[PDB]
Amino acid sequence: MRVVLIVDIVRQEEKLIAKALEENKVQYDIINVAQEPLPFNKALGRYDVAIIRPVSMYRALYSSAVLEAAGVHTINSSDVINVCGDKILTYSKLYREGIPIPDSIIALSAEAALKAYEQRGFPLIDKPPIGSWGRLVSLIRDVFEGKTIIEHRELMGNSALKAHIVQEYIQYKGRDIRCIAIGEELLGCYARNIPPNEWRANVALGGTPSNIEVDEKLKETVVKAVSIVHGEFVSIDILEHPNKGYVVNELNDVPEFKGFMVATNINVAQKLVEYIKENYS
Amino acid sequence: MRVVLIVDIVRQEEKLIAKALEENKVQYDIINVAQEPLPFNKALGRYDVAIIRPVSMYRALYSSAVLEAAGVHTINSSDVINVCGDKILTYSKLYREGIPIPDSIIALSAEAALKAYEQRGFPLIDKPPIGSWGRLVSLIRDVFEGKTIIEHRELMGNSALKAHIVQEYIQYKGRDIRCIAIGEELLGCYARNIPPNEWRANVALGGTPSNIEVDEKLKETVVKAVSIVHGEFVSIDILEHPNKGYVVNELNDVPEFKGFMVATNINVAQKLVEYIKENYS
Amino acid sequence: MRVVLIVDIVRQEEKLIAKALEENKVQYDIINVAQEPLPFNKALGRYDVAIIRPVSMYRALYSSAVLEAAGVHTINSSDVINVCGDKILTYSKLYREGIPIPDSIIALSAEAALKAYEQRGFPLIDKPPIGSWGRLVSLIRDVFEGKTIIEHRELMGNSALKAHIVQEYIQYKGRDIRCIAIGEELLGCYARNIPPNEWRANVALGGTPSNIEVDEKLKETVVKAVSIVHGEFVSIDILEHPNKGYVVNELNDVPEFKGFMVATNINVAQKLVEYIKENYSK
Amino acid sequence: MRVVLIVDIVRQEEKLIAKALEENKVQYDIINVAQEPLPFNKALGRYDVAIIRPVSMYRALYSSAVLEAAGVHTINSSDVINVCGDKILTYSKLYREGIPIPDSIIALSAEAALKAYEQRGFPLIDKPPIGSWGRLVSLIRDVFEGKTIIEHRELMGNSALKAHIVQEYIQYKGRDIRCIAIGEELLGCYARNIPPNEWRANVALGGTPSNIEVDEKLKETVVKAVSIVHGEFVSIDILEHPNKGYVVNELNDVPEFKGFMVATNINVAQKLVEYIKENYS
Amino acid sequence: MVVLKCPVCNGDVNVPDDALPGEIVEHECGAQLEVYNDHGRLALRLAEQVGEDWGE
Amino acid sequence: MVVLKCPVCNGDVNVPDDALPGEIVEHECGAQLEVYNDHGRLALRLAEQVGEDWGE
Ligand SMILES: Nc1ncnc2c1ncn2[C@@H]1O[C@H](COP(=O)(O)OP(=O)(O)O)[C@@H](O)[C@H]1O
Ligand SMILES: Nc1ncnc2c1ncn2[C@@H]1O[C@H](COP(=O)(O)OP(=O)(O)O)[C@@H](O)[C@H]1O
Ligand SMILES: Nc1ncnc2c1ncn2[C@@H]1O[C@H](COP(=O)(O)OP(=O)(O)O)[C@@H](O)[C@H]1O
Ligand SMILES: Nc1ncnc2c1ncn2[C@@H]1O[C@H](COP(=O)(O)OP(=O)(O)O)[C@@H](O)[C@H]1O
Ligand SMILES: N[C@@H](CCC(=O)O)C(=O)O
Ligand SMILES: N[C@@H](CCC(=O)O)C(=O)O
Ligand SMILES: N[C@@H](CCC(=O)O)C(=O)O
Ligand SMILES: N[C@@H](CCC(=O)O)C(=O)O
Ligand SMILES: [Mg+2]
Ligand SMILES: [Mg+2]
Ligand SMILES: [Mg+2]
Ligand SMILES: [Mg+2]
Ligand SMILES: [Zn+2]
Ligand SMILES: [Zn+2]
Ligand SMILES: [Zn+2]
Ligand SMILES: [Zn+2]
Repeated sequence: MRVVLIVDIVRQEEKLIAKALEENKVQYDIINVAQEPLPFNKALGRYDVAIIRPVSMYRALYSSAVLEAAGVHTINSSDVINVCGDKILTYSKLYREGIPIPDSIIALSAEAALKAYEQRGFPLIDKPPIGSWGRLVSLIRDVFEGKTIIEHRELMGNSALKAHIVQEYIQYKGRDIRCIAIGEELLGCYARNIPPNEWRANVALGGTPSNIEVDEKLKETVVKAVSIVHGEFVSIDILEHPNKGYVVNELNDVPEFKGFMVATNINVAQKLVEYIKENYS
Repeated sequence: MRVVLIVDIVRQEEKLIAKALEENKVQYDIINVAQEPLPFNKALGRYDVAIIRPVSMYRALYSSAVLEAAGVHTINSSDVINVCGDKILTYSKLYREGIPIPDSIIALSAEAALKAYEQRGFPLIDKPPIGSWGRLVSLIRDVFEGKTIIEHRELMGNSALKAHIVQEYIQYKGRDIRCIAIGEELLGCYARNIPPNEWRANVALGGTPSNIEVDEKLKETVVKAVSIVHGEFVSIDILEHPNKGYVVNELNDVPEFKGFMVATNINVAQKLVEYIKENYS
Repeated sequence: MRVVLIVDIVRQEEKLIAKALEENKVQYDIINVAQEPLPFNKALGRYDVAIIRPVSMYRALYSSAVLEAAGVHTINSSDVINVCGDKILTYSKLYREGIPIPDSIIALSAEAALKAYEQRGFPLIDKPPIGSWGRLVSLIRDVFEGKTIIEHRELMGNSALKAHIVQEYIQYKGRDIRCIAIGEELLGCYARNIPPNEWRANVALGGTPSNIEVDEKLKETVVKAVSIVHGEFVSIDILEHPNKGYVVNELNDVPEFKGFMVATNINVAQKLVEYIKENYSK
Repeated sequence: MRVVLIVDIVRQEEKLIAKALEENKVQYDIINVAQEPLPFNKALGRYDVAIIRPVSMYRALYSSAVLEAAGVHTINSSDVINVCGDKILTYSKLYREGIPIPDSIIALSAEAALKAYEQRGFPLIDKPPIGSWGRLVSLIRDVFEGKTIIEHRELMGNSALKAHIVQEYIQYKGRDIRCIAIGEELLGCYARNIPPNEWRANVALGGTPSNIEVDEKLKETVVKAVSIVHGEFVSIDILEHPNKGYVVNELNDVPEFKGFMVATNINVAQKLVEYIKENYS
Repeated sequence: MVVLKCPVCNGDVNVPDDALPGEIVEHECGAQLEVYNDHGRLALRLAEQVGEDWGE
Repeated sequence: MVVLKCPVCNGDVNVPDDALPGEIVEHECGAQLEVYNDHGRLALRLAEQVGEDWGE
């Protein structure tokens, strides 16, 4: 079995995956797609499996697509990256299947966004379908703030950022729940606690990890969500809602897992390499 | 049967579809998604079928996704819109199945784009994976032009515009071929002739229509490409290649068809409405 | 005298100026600079005066510069356009000469913006140096709003929009004051009344015009402000501070005047053409 | 005398200026305006002179304006930064005074740009009024190249980048000339030699410095140019035309001088500090 | 008044005699259009979208 | 020299005694980094990307 590890900027996660590959005696190459072009040809077919780890979503998407063209199995697949990378596409699949999500209205213009704020009332959360680390996730408290947010997003250079996801603001436990699944099986979960002067739980924004016990309901919600999107190595963000119970907020197709490792002492890279060895050899 | 027609800017195509709905006694509503927000709930489930016609790719993709969440069958589906809307994703699906495409190299950085130009040599075509009407499709003649193009694209606001599709320049018949398929059946094809002072065939750019006879090889190529992407109402752009024969250049998930109608005198809207009545009542 | 009226989008204001040129028997051409290129040579020196009317501030700035290079007197001049079109440059000149401006701090990064909020406390206004019609003028009332605005500014494509003017919030009357000056003399003033669901007074945003009494302190403020920046045909925005009185908020180099006209009954286009004939006849 | 050195990114030039301030026993502080906000009040008036060194032209412009409002003398002044930072404004000043500049036409839309190409013929240079390091300076040699450049500029996020300076192409020697003036007096000139695969002479793009003889015509051209724009510490870019001789191409308001030092062996930072000491003590 | 064709929806646009080249007109299809002169003809093109530097 | 942690990859970055706050350093992970002062500490954060107004 030959593995290719696809990178652009090598973070700790990529270093740990590389390390796990060598410690487990897996034949592997690294391709840096910030440095090398990828041809549509059969030459990449020399690899059995690709682990898709660029930090840029488009580099992940397109590197996966080119490798799949050559017949390489990619983790994750281009179809999964496309859906998990987009909140609206994710919510659509989850909602159709009866998996709880935050109550959401999609607005696709400035005019529609103002109408959605009027339908929802304040406070509310408005976020774009694309983004990580809490970027542009806004807690809108009144119409003045709403109107300024609409104006700002109208002046952005990616049209996806002009789509507004207008959601109920969930405020219950002061944290969110972050899970990892491999092969559509739950690896584990931990809690990210919202720090002072924040409304967002991301570790990147000062969110602090703690542990939770995973009950059957949480496990079922996470496994159902991962199965619906067919994600092979993904993270899942869950919010606790006072009436709905566990709601799925998003999935990530190139998950970071440093906080997960600190919180759980689970060797994510090792489990991932074991999984690949067990299924693709 | 109840139909919903989803629009933002109503072009001649959308008016002709609305007219055909009216004339074939189909009950239908129009929702303008530049005006109205769309909730994720079960309300939209009152519609049997949605015809997705916004001019904006994002609006088409996200309106489709919200309607699908409600159980509405959308034409086209959100996954078809995602794949056909992106040339890299389209080429990936086509190449894997053995459908001829232009010889292509994907470059995901400025550094990789320059390497790809060096690999391919000049002249070459460099286009991004998103866009319509010939936008940013560049005929690169030498390294000076290549370098300036890389620099311009680095400064754009949509990261997909930083992905370079570096292709062989196909120069053979001075035209390209535009086909329409409905229900994965070929409706027909015509030629778009490249006008003086152009390298691009698009009607939007002065391309002038003419007729061609569809041989069995052209029909098979088009129908096989359409079935690979599962496109229900799509256009297909084909280039004639001196060695490869018919190569698929792209598919379009919200096809314009006024040019097609002038060229063929085929009532595309009528055929679309008949197809929907035939298959969804 | 030969006048050129430089335009990109023709609004009511441009139509009124063209009509006033016609009615006062002034020979003039219109050049649309969204359509025609302008050469750096002596050709445009056929015009004595250029009335610079593009809606795009960069088009106004650059058409004026090219016409000046041909020796055409432009109204406004490129130097005036540069300064009035940039709120930081305007505040610099005004502040230096003792014209009251809102208490302001400039932040040139996300990091600096957060420090500015922290130094000033809430509420505050954060707006960029470029823009008009209230665009991106943001009311910041707590750290959550502050953080999300900072993030939003970071994704703008014009790096000047990433500069933050962080200033005291001055509003207790439900309006601001808009004046117009021609030849550095006051033409008139009116009030733009803030509509429901707005924090901004702009007529473009629903601000409703009404008349005011113009007292001496107001006139003196406007005249001094315009003289500092040297505008020939400019508008001025003034805010009313509960303790400090009149505070100059901005000046504008391509003024609109539909609101001015409903409030004051002043034929602004006629006054402009008269001024041009008075001072530039040949 | 108290000096403030205003910076964002500290390059070798900023380090050499700080070292020269130290070695000449000048009291100075460094303010990093990418980190610290600047108040419009009299606090900054504790400085006698500010040396304006941000890499961002908008940061240089605005930091200069705030310091000036406090009565600090800035090098360069906000008026000089605004003029030299903008090539159209610079050309306007120089042309009015009869300084030779390249034959230029300004186009403020895509429509206007194509008309300017048609008026001028090929080849031509098309560059925006803002930018440094050769960024978006494009060689336009035929209508295909011109059309694709027009499309690319239309997608820029700073509308000043959409203004086109369309100019005669002046190059027959394989270099350009870079000079520096301090106090409106010529410090020196050198040649930037164009490297293989380039059309631009910038040191940032691989341009190699070499020394030249500075004749009276060159000195007088530079001195006159600097005098018109009133720069205190500026660089000047000169092209050599086979019939017309020296033509002023641009002036820069935050000059770099690594290349200048390798060619001339002039201690630019020392010369600057000596000037400041002699004039502002 | 003159009847001009919308470059977006191909429908009929009633442009006033007031109309100067450069004026903006909205059409029912949702398009913002700008009046322009093509030799002896008034015609309509898609209008420019608001830039970050637009206004006074 | 001083050993600082990369804010991107957590690798070790050897920053010269030459370095002043605001200087740029490249790390082997592909990140461009800026040195800054945090109290009595030199530290590293992600450098800014080149702006359309950057240069001379
Ligand atoms: N509807 C909501 N209610 C409450 N908090 C939310 C909501 N949406 C997002 N958040 C908060 O913002 C953080 C980031 O939002 P998320 O949707 O996960 O976007 P990202 O993909 O940028 O992480 C979440 O961890 C959560 O704490
Ligand atoms: N590789 C190529 N070789 C030759 N011509 C091409 C190539 N790619 C695109 N073109 C020309 O450019 C036109 C537009 O390109 P296309 O790839 O269809 O992009 P768009 O989606 O913008 O229409 C095509 O109709 C064809 O005339
Ligand atoms: N510091 C301030 N305090 C109170 N209101 C302000 C302040 N700054 C701006 N505004 C409000 O926002 C409106 C627009 O702001 P202004 O600075 O005039 O920018 P623009 O050039 O966009 O009109 C003003 O008419 C005023 O109502
Ligand atoms: N009109 C021209 N003719 C020939 N070469 C030019 C012209 N304009 C620019 N260049 C080349 O491009 C380089 C960069 O252009 P310049 O106008 O100096 O802009 P920048 O501010 O980006 O350095 C110049 O050093 C020169 O080699
Ligand atoms: N991007 C995630 C990472 C969580 C993790 O490392 O486990 C966050 O900021 O919260
Ligand atoms: N967007 C296509 C439309 C062709 C058609 O109308 O059939 C083109 O410009 O060529
Ligand atoms: N730009 C000004 C115009 C005011 C006027 O029309 O008088 C505003 O929107 O308030
Ligand atoms: N910005 C100039 C610097 C020249 C020098 O270092 O002297 C260039 O890239 O050419
Ligand atoms: Mg998240
Ligand atoms: Mg096409
Ligand atoms: Mg104002
Ligand atoms: Mg230069
Ligand atoms: Zn204004
Ligand atoms: Zn320069
Ligand atoms: Zn229309
Ligand atoms: Zn690193």
